[PDB]
Amino acid sequence: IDEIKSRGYLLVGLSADFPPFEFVDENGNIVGFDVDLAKEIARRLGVELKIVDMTFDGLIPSLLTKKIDVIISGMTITEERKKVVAFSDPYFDAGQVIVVRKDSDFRPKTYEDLVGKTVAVQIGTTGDIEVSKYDGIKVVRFDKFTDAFLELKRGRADAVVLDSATARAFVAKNPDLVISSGVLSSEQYGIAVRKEDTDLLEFINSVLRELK
Ligand SMILES: NC(=[NH2+])NCCC[C@H](N)C(=O)O
Repeated sequence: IDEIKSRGYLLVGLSADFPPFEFVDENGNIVGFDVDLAKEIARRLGVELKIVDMTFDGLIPSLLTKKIDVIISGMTITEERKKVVAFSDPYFDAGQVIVVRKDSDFRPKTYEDLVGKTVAVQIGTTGDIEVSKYDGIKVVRFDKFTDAFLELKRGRADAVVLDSATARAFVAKNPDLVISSGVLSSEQYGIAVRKEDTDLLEFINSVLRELK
């Protein structure tokens, strides 16, 4: 709080490849739900918003080393992450789905249908964590969902595992892709802050409570 207020700018870490929460528009702005949340936290602090964009798997370590104040980046509240960092009250529900090529005959519905397929994930996500739990799935890991889909679209992967909302976002803009599966997990995004910064966390929950 008072390091942020001193410096006049709240540093947000995210990965701008995840509509409709964080993505790059036609003008090269990071826009969408998570950015608006950030704007409304910064606005309430009287500081300005500095968006730091980086790969997803860079967020926790960035935050643990003070390069950022918060992670607002469609980040699922996991017990495993809850061990190193602290989370806000939940701000959105989502779950893993499987996106395939609408061409293909292949319509997986469960993770077991992906066994002996090549599956594209974003390193360090809950999709990555979860497909990695089934043997036989040949998991190929990408820094960016952009390149995970590119590769599906080429033919070099049989599917992409990611959150429901973003899947819908990516599918709306690639009519050669379809979501084959229903929702395969039950996740809730939170806003990640260091465990010491409890007066920041409480502020975020006050703002979060005030928006809803
Ligand atoms: N680039 C992103 N914003 N990815 C969101 C990650 C998806 C999921 N909520 C997770 O925490 O692993």
